[PDB]
Amino acid sequence: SNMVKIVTVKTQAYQDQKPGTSGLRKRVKVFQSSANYAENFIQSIISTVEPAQRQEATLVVGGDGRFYMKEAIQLIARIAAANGIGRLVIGQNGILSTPAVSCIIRKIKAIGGIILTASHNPGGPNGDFGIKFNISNGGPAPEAITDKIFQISKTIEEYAVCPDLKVDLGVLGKQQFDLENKFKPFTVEIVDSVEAYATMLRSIFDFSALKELLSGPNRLKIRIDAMHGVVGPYVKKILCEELGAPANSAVNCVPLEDFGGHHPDPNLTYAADLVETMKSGEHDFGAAFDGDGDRNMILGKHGFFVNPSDSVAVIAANIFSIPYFQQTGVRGFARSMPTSGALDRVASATKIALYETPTGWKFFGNLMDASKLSLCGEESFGTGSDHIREKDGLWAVLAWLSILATRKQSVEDILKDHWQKYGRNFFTRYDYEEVEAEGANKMMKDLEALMFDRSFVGKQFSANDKVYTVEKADNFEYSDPVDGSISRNQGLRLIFTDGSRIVFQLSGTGSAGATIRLYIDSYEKDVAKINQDPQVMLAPLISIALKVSQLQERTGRTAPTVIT
Ligand SMILES: [Mg+2]
Repeated sequence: SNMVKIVTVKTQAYQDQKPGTSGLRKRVKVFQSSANYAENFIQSIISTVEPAQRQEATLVVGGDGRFYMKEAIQLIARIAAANGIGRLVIGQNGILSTPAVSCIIRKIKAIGGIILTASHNPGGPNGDFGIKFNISNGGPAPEAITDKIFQISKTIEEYAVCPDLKVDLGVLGKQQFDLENKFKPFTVEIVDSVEAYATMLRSIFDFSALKELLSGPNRLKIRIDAMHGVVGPYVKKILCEELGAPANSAVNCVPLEDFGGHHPDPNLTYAADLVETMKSGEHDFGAAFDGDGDRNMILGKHGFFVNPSDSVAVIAANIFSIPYFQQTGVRGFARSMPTSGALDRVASATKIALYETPTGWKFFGNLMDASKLSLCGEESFGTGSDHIREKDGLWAVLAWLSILATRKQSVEDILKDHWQKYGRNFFTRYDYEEVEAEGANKMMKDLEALMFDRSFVGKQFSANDKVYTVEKADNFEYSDPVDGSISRNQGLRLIFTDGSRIVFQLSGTGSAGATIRLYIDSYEKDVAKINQDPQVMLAPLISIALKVSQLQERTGRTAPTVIT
């Protein structure tokens, strides 16, 4: 029935529904086995909306397809309706990529959106589930709002719900629900999952150029792996149906509730199938996305790996191959501090501002909203532009395809030319996982004290054959030029006179300990060095980093858990 009663349900608050910067993430079993866990959190989000503004408000709702998503969406509809939210816009089958949500919020001027995703984390009956809140600029809810949600969730005693309301998520169009003893209806609009996002890309890129690139016998041959996650139908409808790439181009492009039993996390080992396909030499270009579509990995012929720090620098260096930037101009470049300095070389040469921010969306969003930021990158497979207010993996792929079309060179030849022009920033990230937090903190504090001494700047480190000289050493701090906030203790930086850096970060302590992240950025300009093996060229600075930090002595680790 489309005539439904509003009911108040007494509930018991939980104490741990703290939404963080990427949403509340708990095991699926937690959501299923804890009474009113989901309901409490959804009500807490909706209670941040002024009652007077609810009727004219729209919330965009969708997710990455993982197990439990549709049940969660039904809960959101039932609770939003009962709370006087006038309208929901929901992707068909509940499916919306995180970039598509950002796109739709900004296009229709919604007050925000609720995204059902835990991004790269596994899904399924034994997997993870996540609930993310975005606000009216299409971006993540900032700390002041997530703080309020948390506060509400810890003392909630009741929520409002229409228990009999049920949305058909499979059929396009407007469904209206008349609420008992409420004058105005509740409206749900089911939209095609891809349409608005594709229409946005169709304006950003030259689809005629891309169709020519991707179709015919002389076509660029691509393999695009959605990793069984949300971007699948976007690949099929945009790259295959509209742009004419053959259907076999679309890899793992049917969304699965368990992401096929694997982590939808794009890197060389979680996307090993794509890497092996690329190794055969048949395809010119490959790419992988994470579960909600805001991260991307870029591959060339034979499985040549474009590391994400280089990827954003290449896009910057060929940015006017993309029609969007021909019209906006380039307002600025940015990277998170641990990302390699490759982008900086391009920005310096082209005389464009480079903003080096702490890790976190808010810093990019602030600069984009100031019209100071066109292109951003993170070493963790993140690339974006100010076209929306989330990173966007498929966008980054179409950027690469636009560049390939104008340059008429292989991926690898473009990188080789880039390194020859700008020098090469060899780059790796070492993750030491589940380390004992007390020894790891001791490592960091002892190293910070070493770096703070007056004599540390100017110290020399040898390989030997080569001398690295400390130019600067600190614990990174950032004063945000838009919101005035000061972010402190954002990472230990060893900055060397030759353009190289070592960066140490220590994560928060989880149930199994903390993660030490060690970033090595070694700059080389010599033609005899820029095409050598990266782990060989990085080995001297890796040795210096392990020696100065005494990491093995403090943690007992002789090797990182993961190398990227
Ligand atoms: Mg993601």
